[PDB]
Amino acid sequence: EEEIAALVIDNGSGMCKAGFAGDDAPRAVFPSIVGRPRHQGVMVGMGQKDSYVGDEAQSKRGILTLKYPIEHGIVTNWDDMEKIWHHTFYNELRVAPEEHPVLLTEAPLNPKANREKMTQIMFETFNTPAMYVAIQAVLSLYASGRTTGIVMDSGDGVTHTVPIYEGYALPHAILRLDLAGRDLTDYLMKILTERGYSFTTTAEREIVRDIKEKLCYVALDFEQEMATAASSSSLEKSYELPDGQVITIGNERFRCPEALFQPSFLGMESCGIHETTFNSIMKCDVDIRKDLYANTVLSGGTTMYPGIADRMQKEITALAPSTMKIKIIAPPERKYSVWIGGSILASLSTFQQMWISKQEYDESGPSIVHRKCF
Amino acid sequence: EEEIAALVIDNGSGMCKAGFAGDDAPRAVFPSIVGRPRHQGVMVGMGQKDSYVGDEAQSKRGILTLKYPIEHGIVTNWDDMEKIWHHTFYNELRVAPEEHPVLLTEAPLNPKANREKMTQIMFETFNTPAMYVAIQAVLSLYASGRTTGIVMDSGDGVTHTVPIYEGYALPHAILRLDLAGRDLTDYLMKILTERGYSFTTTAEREIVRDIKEKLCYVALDFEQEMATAASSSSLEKSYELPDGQVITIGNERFRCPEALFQPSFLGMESCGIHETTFNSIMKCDVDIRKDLYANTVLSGGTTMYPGIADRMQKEITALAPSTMKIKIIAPPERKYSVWIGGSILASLSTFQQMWISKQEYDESGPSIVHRKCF
Amino acid sequence: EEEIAALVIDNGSGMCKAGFAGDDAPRAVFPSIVGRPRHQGVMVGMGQKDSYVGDEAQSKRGILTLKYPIEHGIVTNWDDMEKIWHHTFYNELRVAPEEHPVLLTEAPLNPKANREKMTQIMFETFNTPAMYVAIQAVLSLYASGRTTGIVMDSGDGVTHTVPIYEGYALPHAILRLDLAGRDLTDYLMKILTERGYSFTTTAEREIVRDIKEKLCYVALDFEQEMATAASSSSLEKSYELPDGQVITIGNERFRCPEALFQPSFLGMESCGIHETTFNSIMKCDVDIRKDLYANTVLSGGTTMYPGIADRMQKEITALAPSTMKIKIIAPPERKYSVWIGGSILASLSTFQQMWISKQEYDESGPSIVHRKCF
Ligand SMILES: Nc1ncnc2c1ncn2[C@@H]1O[C@H](COP(=O)(O)OP(=O)(O)O)[C@@H](O)[C@H]1O
Ligand SMILES: Nc1ncnc2c1ncn2[C@@H]1O[C@H](COP(=O)(O)OP(=O)(O)O)[C@@H](O)[C@H]1O
Ligand SMILES: Nc1ncnc2c1ncn2[C@@H]1O[C@H](COP(=O)(O)OP(=O)(O)O)[C@@H](O)[C@H]1O
Ligand SMILES: [Mg+2]
Ligand SMILES: [Mg+2]
Ligand SMILES: [Mg+2]
Repeated sequence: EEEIAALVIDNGSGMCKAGFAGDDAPRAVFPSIVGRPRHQGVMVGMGQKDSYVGDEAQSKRGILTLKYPIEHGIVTNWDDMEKIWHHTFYNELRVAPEEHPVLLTEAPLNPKANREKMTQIMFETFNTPAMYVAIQAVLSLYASGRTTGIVMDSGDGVTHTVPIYEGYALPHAILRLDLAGRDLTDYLMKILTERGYSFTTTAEREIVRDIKEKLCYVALDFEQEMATAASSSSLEKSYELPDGQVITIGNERFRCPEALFQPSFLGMESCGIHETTFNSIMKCDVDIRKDLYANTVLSGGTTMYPGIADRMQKEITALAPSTMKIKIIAPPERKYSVWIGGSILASLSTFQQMWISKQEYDESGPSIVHRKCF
Repeated sequence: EEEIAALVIDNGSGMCKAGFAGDDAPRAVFPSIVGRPRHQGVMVGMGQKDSYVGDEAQSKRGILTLKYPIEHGIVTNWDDMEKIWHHTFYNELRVAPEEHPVLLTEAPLNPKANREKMTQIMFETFNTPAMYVAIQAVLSLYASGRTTGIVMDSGDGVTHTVPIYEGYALPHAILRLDLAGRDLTDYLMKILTERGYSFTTTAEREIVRDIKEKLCYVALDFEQEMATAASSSSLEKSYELPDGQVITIGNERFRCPEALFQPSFLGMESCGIHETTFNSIMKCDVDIRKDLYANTVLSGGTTMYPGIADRMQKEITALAPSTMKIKIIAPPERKYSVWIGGSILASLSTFQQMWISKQEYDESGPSIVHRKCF
Repeated sequence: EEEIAALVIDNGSGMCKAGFAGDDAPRAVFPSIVGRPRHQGVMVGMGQKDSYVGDEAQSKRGILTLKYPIEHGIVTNWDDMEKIWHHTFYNELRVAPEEHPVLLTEAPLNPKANREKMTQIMFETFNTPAMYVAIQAVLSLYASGRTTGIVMDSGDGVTHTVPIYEGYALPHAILRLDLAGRDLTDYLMKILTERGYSFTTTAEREIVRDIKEKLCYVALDFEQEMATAASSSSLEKSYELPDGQVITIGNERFRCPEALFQPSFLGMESCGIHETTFNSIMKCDVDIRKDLYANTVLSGGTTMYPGIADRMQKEITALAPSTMKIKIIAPPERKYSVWIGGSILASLSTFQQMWISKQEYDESGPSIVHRKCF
């Protein structure tokens, strides 16, 4: 075949988004979880299967304890990650990685060890001709088809912010904020408890993740919505648990995402996301700011909440000079923006020379990741 | 021969159900009773036979006092148990236990001593190559051919409840309730006495056991049926005693099994069986409950009463979320479910390595029962 | 009189600890139990007394079914709670609550409804000039006379963990773990059953509570002590039941409290208490940790077991940086720490303005609990 295709994998914590480069959507997207049988089984002709990976784990949740191998964009446990990748290639895609160059995503400002060790695995686990490790934000910017913008990247892992102008990139200006979907989830299960509902275990932690993925939304003004919580009508929603129990969540709903804008709720000093965006833009040269204000791109799973764009717009506009208009461009399909970006990058002809080649690695070692790529 | 066959014995109190592993029904099933001649005989060329075991005792009831060696899943008297096993092997099956591995059932949450001492006997009474001691509920779940369910196991011994999901098993969730066929019998002979019929002795205690095994049934609503007892037509039934006396039992019929649902009748606080099932399910992880509500399996002799399934369905449905449908799967042939399960387990190839070997016992002692098996 | 005194009540589940503020020990401490006559009485000139409350119930146990009105720091049944309070004021203290401000304790992360409804009662049941509802852990910290520490609060209700620095308090860092004395009791009665002793009913459930309150102790290494259970000498203890029966409990003794450190025994994923302490401390700012490691305060009834402090010390030290010394301060008289703390708080002059006044409640409603107090 010509070009051999190429493989693309986005692993921020939470989800693996994988598929062939050269396609508009990934084939396989499943949770990055390694569940292990915590309870000793007593039958015969079970499994045994030491552990389960991917949406298999979601299916068989109750038995397993689930461990997310990636936290804050850092891989805690490598064998687990390897297992997840194994599952992606063999269980879903059904590819021999020897037959494809593979692109990995990775978060900014992230420890060297992850990049280096990541590459070490790809070469000395799944024998592969070539690979590349790329910054998440840039990829989403490509996916949006814009050359310039400040990409607000918040996955389940961590939140990141990379201003870009006319390609280029500003290292000093790049900002990385420790908040995530996962931290919102931890907050949310906390806030439920004041209602009586107690979710103590990893299994049901994912149930609240599911709740947040739909029920929660961001206030266009927090205090107003909280005021109107007095007369509860629309702000309460019934949710059905798999157990059959019913949950009813009022104001607690929208204050969950509020945390992004008020990390004091979580107890961290680190400024809210909008202020971090200012922190990034303000670090940039005076000249370019005009378009960064106007070209803010949101990406990642934890920007999905309804109404986030609007709130960011209102806050940024409030803070900034009203001399210039602040457009925020947040597409739907943002969740997959990183992966799409990866697809487009591996599809690019010129890119086909920038790969880290197996050969190059074998001569020069794992450390070469930083040398060559950003 | 290949595989040597294998032997299976279910001893919850009341009945020994024994036969070859690898068959759909046991060969021998007889009451676990050791009758002793209480009255001194005066002839010559009698017996003497110090005692009788098995349905022999049933045949010659009047003379004997019967002693059930097992109470509440605990063996009161070991020599008696040994005698019963003796009878099973030599009198019915006609096997040398040296030539067969033997599987025993045993109830959950049961004293260690019973398992340990059980094994001690099997090795140092009937010399046997290998043996295993297995939980009653699991076996019935196998017999039902389902991988998941909450098995309500009530024999004559005691009642037990073990939720199982996808194999696995939840120790904390396992529930054991002190009610049984035998307690119903004791209640029943009490309740007859208000009608005039007085059954004071072990002999006729078994007569009432027999009555209960047919005449009694469970109300689909207790109070309604008791109300309709005013106009007695169908609720009375004539029963014939072996004496030739006739008994006529009305409302007293169905309130006997009612006890399972209202142990206040018996004077115990311990919740009714349906509530115990909820106690089990509620102990389990939120995720799996959906299928446990739907997969409740009834086993054991004292689930045989007509209408039990329906009542359990109505009560559980009433208590639970009506968001999810509560199927109860109670097969006919449930009585033998444990033994069938044993047959299927010993038939399994892989199981053939999990046996407790004679050798292993000889090195490691009797205590190894818990170490190896559940 | 000057200052009017003030009243203090600690209701975690299990025990009501009440007395006058301004004294070093409470006057009345009795079990929070509402026993009801389950068996219909037949004499004349009984009672009748629909139910019994407090150590009255302990005295007349056999007849009654006992219901603990508080579970997991949540009041299940309000009328019952009201009855208990009734008993405290009128039966023991002999006070008119109109003549005293009353302080109530309450657990962290606890449902709003409990605080709100609690206040609703205090104003509109026992007419009272003022009241306050206060977090359990803080009170114990006061009682210990330290300004800073991480208070490990485990009562019979639930276990809680609140780090405090120089006063202040860290909401995100506060942890609440569902284990308790009551869960240990449930575990314990389970574990006895393997020895033959079967305790099926609420009455004798309290007998095992009593056993645990003395016989049980925590291993300084679990596996070592369990190993030494082979040669049983000191690890067995005779206990006398009220029935006159004698119980003899070996290794089963110390594995009961082991559960706090290995909740897998109970079947919960939720980490052990020491790990929860780390979970709390790790959530806190890097700066303060040094003193939190050194200032851990244990409170509540279910820290009473001999050897808990030592085990916590060994585990925390093992997990933490050995760069800094980990003192754990666990006073004897810890059981009453919450109540003492309450005494000291109501004794404080400045506190006398922070009360929730009857007047304020009447204008503003019950919801004001959260508005004013923590
Ligand atoms: N539909 C949704 N609405 C709101 N939040 C969502 C939704 N889907 C996912 N999330 C949140 O975003 C997270 C997924 O982020 P993801 O894009 O997988 O990050 P990454 O690409 O870095 O792995 C989830 O864990 C969840 O908290
Ligand atoms: N046909 C029947 N109808 C109703 N109840 C029955 C019937 N047969 C047996 N029982 C009750 O169930 C008991 C038998 O239980 P069994 O299955 O032998 O328990 P286990 O398997 O634990 O020994 C009897 O003692 C009797 O009380
Ligand atoms: N002397 C003791 N030794 C060991 N455990 C005890 C002792 N006394 C009480 N306990 C355990 O602690 C519980 C009492 O906790 P308590 O302090 O009343 O909690 P709270 O203050 O939240 O009500 C009892 O139910 C028992 O399990
Ligand atoms: Mg991402
Ligand atoms: Mg049985
Ligand atoms: Mg307490």
